[PDB]
Amino acid sequence: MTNIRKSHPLMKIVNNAFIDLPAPSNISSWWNFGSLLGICLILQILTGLFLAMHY
Amino acid sequence: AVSASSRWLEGIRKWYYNAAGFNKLGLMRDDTIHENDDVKEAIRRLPENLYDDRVFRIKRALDLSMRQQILPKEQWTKYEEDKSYLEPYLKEVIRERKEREEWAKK
Amino acid sequence: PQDLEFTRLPNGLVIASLENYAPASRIGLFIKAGSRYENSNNLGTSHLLRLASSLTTKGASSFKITRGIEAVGGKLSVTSTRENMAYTVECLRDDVDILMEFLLNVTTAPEFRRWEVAALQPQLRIDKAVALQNPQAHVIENLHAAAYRNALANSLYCPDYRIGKVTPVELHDYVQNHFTSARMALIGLGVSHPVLKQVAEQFLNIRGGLGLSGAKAKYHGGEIREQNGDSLVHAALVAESAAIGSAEANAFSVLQHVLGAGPHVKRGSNATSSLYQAVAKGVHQPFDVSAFNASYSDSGLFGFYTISQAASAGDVIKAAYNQVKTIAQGNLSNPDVQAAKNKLKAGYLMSVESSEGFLDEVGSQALAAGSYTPPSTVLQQIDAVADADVINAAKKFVSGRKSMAASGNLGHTPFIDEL
Amino acid sequence: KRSVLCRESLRGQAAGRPLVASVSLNVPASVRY
Amino acid sequence: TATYAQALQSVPETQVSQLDNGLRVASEQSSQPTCTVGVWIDAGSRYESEKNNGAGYFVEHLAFKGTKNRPGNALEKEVESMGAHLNAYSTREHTAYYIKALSKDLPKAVELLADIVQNCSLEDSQIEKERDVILQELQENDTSMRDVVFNYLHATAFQGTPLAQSVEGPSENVRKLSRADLTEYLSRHYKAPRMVLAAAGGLEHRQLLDLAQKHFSGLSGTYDEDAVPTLSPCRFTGSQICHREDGLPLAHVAIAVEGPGWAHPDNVALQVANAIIGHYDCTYGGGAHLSSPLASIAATNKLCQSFQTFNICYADTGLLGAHFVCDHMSIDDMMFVLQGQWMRLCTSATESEVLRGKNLLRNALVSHLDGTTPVCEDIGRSLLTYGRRIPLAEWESRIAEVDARVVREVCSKYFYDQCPAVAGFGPIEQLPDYNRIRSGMFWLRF
Amino acid sequence: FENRVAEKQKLFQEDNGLPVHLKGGATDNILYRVTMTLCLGGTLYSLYCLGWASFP
Amino acid sequence: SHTDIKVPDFSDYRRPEVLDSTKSSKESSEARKGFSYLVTATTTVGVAY
Amino acid sequence: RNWVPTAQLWGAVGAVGLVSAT
Amino acid sequence: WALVADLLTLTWIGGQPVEHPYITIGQLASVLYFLLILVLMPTAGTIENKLLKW
Ligand code: HEM
Repeated sequence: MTNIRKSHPLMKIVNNAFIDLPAPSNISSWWNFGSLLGICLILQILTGLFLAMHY
Repeated sequence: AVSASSRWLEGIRKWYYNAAGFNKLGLMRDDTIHENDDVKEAIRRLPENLYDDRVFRIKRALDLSMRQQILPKEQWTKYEEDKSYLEPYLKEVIRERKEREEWAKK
Repeated sequence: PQDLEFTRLPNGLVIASLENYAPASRIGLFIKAGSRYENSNNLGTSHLLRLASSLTTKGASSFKITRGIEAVGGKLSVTSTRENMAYTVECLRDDVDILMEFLLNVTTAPEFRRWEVAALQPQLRIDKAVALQNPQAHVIENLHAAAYRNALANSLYCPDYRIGKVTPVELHDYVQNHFTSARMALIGLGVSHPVLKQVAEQFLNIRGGLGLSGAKAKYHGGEIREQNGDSLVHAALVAESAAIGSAEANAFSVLQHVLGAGPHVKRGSNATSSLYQAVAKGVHQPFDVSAFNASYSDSGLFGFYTISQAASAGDVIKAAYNQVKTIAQGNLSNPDVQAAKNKLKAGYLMSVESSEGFLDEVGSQALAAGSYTPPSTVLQQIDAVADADVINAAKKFVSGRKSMAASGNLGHTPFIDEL
Repeated sequence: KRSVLCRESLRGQAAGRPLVASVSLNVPASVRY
Repeated sequence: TATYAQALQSVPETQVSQLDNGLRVASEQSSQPTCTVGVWIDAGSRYESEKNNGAGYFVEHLAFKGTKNRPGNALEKEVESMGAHLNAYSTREHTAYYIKALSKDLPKAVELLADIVQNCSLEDSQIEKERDVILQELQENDTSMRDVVFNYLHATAFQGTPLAQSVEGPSENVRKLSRADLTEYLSRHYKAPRMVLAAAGGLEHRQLLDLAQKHFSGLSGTYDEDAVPTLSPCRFTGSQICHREDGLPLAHVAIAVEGPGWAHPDNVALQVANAIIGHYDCTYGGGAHLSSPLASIAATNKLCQSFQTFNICYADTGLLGAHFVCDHMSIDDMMFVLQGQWMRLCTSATESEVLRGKNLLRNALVSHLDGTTPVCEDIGRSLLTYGRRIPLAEWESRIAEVDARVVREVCSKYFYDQCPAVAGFGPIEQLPDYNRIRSGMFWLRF
Repeated sequence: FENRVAEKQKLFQEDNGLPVHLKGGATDNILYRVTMTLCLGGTLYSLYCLGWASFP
Repeated sequence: SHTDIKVPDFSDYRRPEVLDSTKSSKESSEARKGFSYLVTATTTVGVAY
Repeated sequence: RNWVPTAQLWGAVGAVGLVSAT
Repeated sequence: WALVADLLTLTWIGGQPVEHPYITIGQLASVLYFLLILVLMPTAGTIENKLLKW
């Protein structure tokens, strides 16, 4: 490969678990809670750090 | 001594079979199996016909699941047609491994 | 103490036995399937069959088979030739029974499973590759397919193109037709004949006539030449020998030895070998050569084998011929025939001085003749050869359709018209 | 591969009953004459 | 009917006998056609000094090319026309020449052999003809990884000792070697008691004994002044010798832990141990189902091409280990399984497993003895090795005392916490660092 | 489990001219000497106590 | 050719106990492992403190 | 097998560890 | 589903005065939860397997 951004950096390859990964077709709405799970972890954190900026 | 009792299980069996929805999906009982190490080897032992079949069936099935659509009433798996085609293969695989285990006692 | 004991049954399978003194007993069922029993469509099947001895069978799973013999320290050898297929089975006195039941499953109850046979396949390549490391095997093989047309011209190793194509009904068919009663001969080196028979009777009764493969013999002169990059070149020059267990044959054998150069001394050179002397004189420093002699049921192959370097190929090759022509011109003095003879006699005896040797010798005889000829008798026959007789045979190579096979840089290897 | 340079060469095939006999055994394995 | 044990006890005992000079006579009778008479001299490579490192091996090329009685090709012609074969083998501890021959041929057999040992017509021409040959053999032995590597092993586990030298000897010692030097060599080491005249088959011991040409004897001391051990211990060293040649297609690795002399109770128990690990090749028919793990793993995972465990037995030294040939990328995995098999063996042996190996042993040790040649070498070598006993029926007994705890405790002496002798002829790029192979011999984890 | 009475039978039947209470090694010996030491010392100590208690 | 190989003189780097070209290392090296393992057991014992 | 005797010295180590360390 | 609804039932108790009414309820819900998880489901599994002839 040449200038395939993704696998060029080794780091950026590690991020291709989001984009290129095998994901089953059929899949209830239930699985979105994984992702949202992370969403919440990131929101609490940003929020926490600002509150702990005045607590 | 099973004449009345065991000739009526088929009645719950039959009930149960169509209760579990996989009937409707176009799938069969053997294709609903938990793919573990024994199933796996059985699987591998399948002829091209049997085996490609199980791939289309599951293809058609996961397609339906993805679209939340049931197959037409006319095209459903009927209990009377229980292809237990994995069973034969699956038994041995186990049979082999039980032996292996046993031979390893002492 | 007790000598062997043959017994032909109603089926026609032979069985022998020698309760020996020593600790180790060895059975060996010799079935009459050689490579010669396959057709254009069936080539390579014995090969795979030979390699598939430890697969699941009706009464014993590949795992039990292997682990079982290991349990007791047993060996299971499955040897074949162009004509026969010896299925050897060694183990300790006490364990014959556990072992025998193994030999019987392997041979009468094979279950070639699509999946099992399939994983073997690749083994054929690995096996072919390791035996094709000795020039002798590819040349010696090339020889047989040049010299024959149809049956014995089939090689022992599966043809490259066939390998993965060996199908389970093929294996099943081959066993069924060839692994039968009339073609079988049990042989024990430390078992009771009385108990042997019983077993034989109980497990070896299957029907199958000969030649459902396409039996028949035929010789055709021809040359197979394989170019290489190797310094050294090997070539074989051979004419229809006399057949198996016949006088002519026997004569050949004696002649073979008058020229025959299988060193009897480490680091030692033959003084006796005419071929070697004659070749040697007209030849360079480094080289080696020897008399080849093959004998089968319906044909033979006699002649020599050479190993020369690029430029010396011809010189050696002709040299060797010329010398064998000498014997055919009549030039051969009594003193050398008797040496020969004694050489032969000594060899055959050492051949049979071991269990393994004896067991082969015996089974071998049971598929040819139908009984065991004792050594002595054997010895007598070889002696009956006339000094002339030898010459006469020899006369036949020089005046018998040529058939050669060589390998290496062939700039300097005579063709048929060259010699 | 074993180098075959010297006088040592002494390989040519010819036995009594057996000729070019190829063994395949569960443990060992080989090619004889 | 007859049962293993029985057979065992019924076997023809070996008769050991002595001439006035110490010529040892042994023989096992069977009243059979062929006979293999042999003279098993025990002055090997390990007596050689740096110069005559290849002395003995040189004599062996001259052994069969003339006696003052039997000049140029008179030896061969004689053997041949009888139909007898004549072989000479040389070891780092044992030289031996034997004849295979019709039993009626003893008369001129034993004469020949005797002749051979003593009178060897060796002219300058034969010396300069052999040199060239030797130098050419050497070149050809460099073409064999297995031979190249096993030499290495010895050299590194014997670094700094007479024993570490090739039996083939130094290149240039062949060139240099003085004609006078083969004499002193022979003269000093072919003197029995060293020698043994052994034989098996159809002969009567009585006649062997008598037949022995009583011509020259041991010109040595009657007292302890001789007792200065010519068999002086050879210092044990755990080092590695790594000779990397990425040019080569495969990789040979010989890994060893020093072991017992020829005679020792621990020395049969070891064997039973290696029975278990076993030996394996691309062409084994059992592969994945073979009962020895290294084999199964190997078979299964295409781990290696071929592997064999060995027990090299010397009077004061012993090389123990296995040897595996494996692709460039699999050197470490096979190291891991192997060493792993060792440790598991000295801590977790199970009676089942040791009982299977046991039985393997018996067979290996009975089947070897099939044939005349075999028996003869066991009888000859057995006498300089183990002294004048023939432990054949004992074996089964000794082999019988084997227990899973016996096997475990004996294996732990030699392998556990011991420092390995490792050599390879690369692709050794992936060959484990000496410290890694070291820590492989103790169990924290892995 | 094990079963190696066969090894011990051999060890104890070995003709080393040793008495059974020592036939088994070095530990047998230390155990012996410890026991013997404690006994003799104890006996000495006891005699001291009696000599001591004999007096008012 | 691969026989004119010698392993180099290690005499400077080895040690007292196993320097004896002509004698056994088995009845020498029992201790040698002790002393090295001793060092380990001590370190690991002080560090533990 | 050797596991009892080894599990018993591993047993002991933990114990003496706790006891002491704690 | 029942476990889930048993779990809902338990959550309810949480905001309840610790008195008879709630006590007695919670206690049977806490046994139900562990039955559902430890004993009921596992058996049901088997049954279903046996009705399918598995
Ligand atoms: C998922 C992980 C976290 C969860 C579940 C969580 C949850 C909570 C909850 C329930 C409270 C009580 C707020 C209230 O009811 O008044 C709180 C307060 C607080 N958290 Fe978080 N939090 C998380 C991560 C963080 C992080 C990462 C930070 C800092 C970077 C943080 C900083 C604070 C601060 C400073 C307060 C105190 C002031 C307040 O009551 O807002 N938290 N957190």
